[PDB]
Amino acid sequence: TPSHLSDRYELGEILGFGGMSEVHLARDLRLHRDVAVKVLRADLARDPSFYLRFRREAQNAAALNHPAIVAVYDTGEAETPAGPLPYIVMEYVDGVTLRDIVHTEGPMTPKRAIEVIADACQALNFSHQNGIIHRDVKPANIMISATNAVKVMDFGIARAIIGTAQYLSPEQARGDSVDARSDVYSLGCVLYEVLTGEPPFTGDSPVSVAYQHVREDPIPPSARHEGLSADLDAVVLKALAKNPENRYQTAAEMRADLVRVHN
Ligand SMILES: CCn1c(-c2nonc2N)nc2c(C#CC(C)(C)O)ncc(OC[C@H]3CCCNC3)c21
Ligand SMILES: [Mg+2]
Repeated sequence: TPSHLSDRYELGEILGFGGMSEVHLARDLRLHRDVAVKVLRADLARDPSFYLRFRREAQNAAALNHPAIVAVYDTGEAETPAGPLPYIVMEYVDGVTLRDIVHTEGPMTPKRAIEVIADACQALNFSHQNGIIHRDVKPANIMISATNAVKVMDFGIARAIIGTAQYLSPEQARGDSVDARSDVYSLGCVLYEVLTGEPPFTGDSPVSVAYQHVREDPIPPSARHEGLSADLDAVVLKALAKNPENRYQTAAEMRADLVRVHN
């Protein structure tokens, strides 16, 4: 992790990190603008099993051009003493995730949660229309900028044409085929959690959470948290239907129903 990548992007403070990658705030010295740079860890940057996933993340994200989807600007490899260092240059979102918001400020107001999630539906529907399934819809992958613009990010496991158990769908868990309606389900879990302050199913173990996704129906949000209408309950519970046929068939359908509740 040198000071500059290709004598172009001067890395700044770290914004976040996971098991395989990290994300820095950086400065594009040619264009004189702030960008975010996602870097593949050198600790295990040799394994082509990762190298392909990282390159494929950059391509899937770059295939999408949408205001609610973090934009990819560039990509390459930085020459380092340890070897080649892959990196993705992308739009910098000066904001916080829904995970941070719920953890520090508790559930959102119904009016706001509907607007944020309705914007996320648009991003996902656009992705689905272009043949890319996110697979990792969760509160940590949706951002709200200082502009209050919603930004979906982290395509790291997106499929063209696993995630956290509390947000997996009955089909995404257990390896079955996943389609747009699987992202809808995950988005329903996100909506459930920004409204009530907790996801629909918690458990001491992953198999405990997975089992509930398949067999147990969710507690209606209005029962978990006050100030929640019965019309919002229906939207959330339809997104959390067990059978894909009963869910919203597209993220756009889910958004249309959220607008009805708002208005
Ligand atoms: C660190 C936050 N963060 C950001 C940005 N933060 O400000 N501007 C950003 N852009 N982008 C990502 C991506 C990505 C991607 C593409 C679109 C190229 O696929 N993946 C992951 C990120 O955090 C990881 C989260 C995950 C959970 C805990 N650590 C923080 C990102
Ligand atoms: Mg993430």
